[PDB]
Amino acid sequence: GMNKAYYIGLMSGTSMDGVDAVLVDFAGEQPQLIGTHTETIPTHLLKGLQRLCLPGTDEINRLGRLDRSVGKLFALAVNNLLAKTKIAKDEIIAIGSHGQTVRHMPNLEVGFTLQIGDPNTIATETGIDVIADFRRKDIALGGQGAPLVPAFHQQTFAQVGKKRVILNIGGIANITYLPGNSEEVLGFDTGPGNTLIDAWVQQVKNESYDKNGAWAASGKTDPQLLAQLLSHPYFSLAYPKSTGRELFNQAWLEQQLSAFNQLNEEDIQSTLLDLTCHSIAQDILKLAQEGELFVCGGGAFNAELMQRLAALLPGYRIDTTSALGVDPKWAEGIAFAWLAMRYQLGLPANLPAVTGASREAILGGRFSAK
Ligand SMILES: [Cl-]
Ligand SMILES: [Cl-]
Ligand SMILES: [Cl-]
Repeated sequence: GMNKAYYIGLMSGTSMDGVDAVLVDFAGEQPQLIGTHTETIPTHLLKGLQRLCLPGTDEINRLGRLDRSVGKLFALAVNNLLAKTKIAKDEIIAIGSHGQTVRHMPNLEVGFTLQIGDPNTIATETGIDVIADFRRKDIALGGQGAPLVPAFHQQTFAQVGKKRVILNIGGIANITYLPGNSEEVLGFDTGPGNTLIDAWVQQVKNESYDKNGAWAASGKTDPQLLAQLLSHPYFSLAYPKSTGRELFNQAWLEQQLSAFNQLNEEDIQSTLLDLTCHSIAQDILKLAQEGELFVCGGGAFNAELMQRLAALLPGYRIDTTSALGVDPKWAEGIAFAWLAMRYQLGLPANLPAVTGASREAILGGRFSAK
């Protein structure tokens, strides 16, 4: 557009909430969010994606097929975003697509990360160039491949004179530390965000999530369970660190609970919420005892989580990223649009102090719509 610099960002989280699609203008000083869209993952594709953890079921062939399917769903998400915003595909510079994570294993001897959602398919079915596959360059340089939001967070949320934490509560929670001086930006996965509280409410209540943490609020934390969960070696690891689904998952949880079979389900729920809150708070208080905390992702909307976090961080002012003018629901999609913009402009996006990569590098691959 006319002094517009339109990018699309596409993110499909590990929690299966859908493909989030954002149309962002980066021509100005702050990102301007133009339009948003969530594309529902159809249940046949949801089941396929779940099967990728079922051994002896032709998982590689299934991966290749679903990579195509996810690509088609990401393109549909783009096209539905264009139908609601009514901006021509030709006005879009590039799509920044995270894809959908299937494996994240940065700490194997030979480290790797695996996102599907074929960027050739997205480019073909949208008519817009695609920048995708952002994590693998960071891994190639010895990094965790994650989090990648911190450089975006520094540019968008940092305030000279203020120590800020940006906390994204997805399946896994990650913090960005923005010290508010010459000092380096930090960031890492603290541990579980919503992944375990979601798994437990799905198991017991067959709801997809615990709305506003109200079920957690009805229960009482078991201190023995909490202490045991918090003793996982992951929480004692130094940053840079990230984790996917290999540590905090249903199988792990079920084995953790195999002495607490007679606990009330709502007490387990409360305890799992506290695992998230306490692991996050502990990490934040190691960076600074006082500051400003800005929350984004699904957990920003959980009022029980937010007040528990408030009680744990009395020296913090606590808000969602809304206070900094960025919708908590859309923050992560915007970051991926920003990642495409960085590529477009030939600029690096990872940070060595964040991921452990040996240097800042240009992230992603470009797939032509032509
Ligand atoms: Cl399938
Ligand atoms: Cl086709
Ligand atoms: Cl990230």
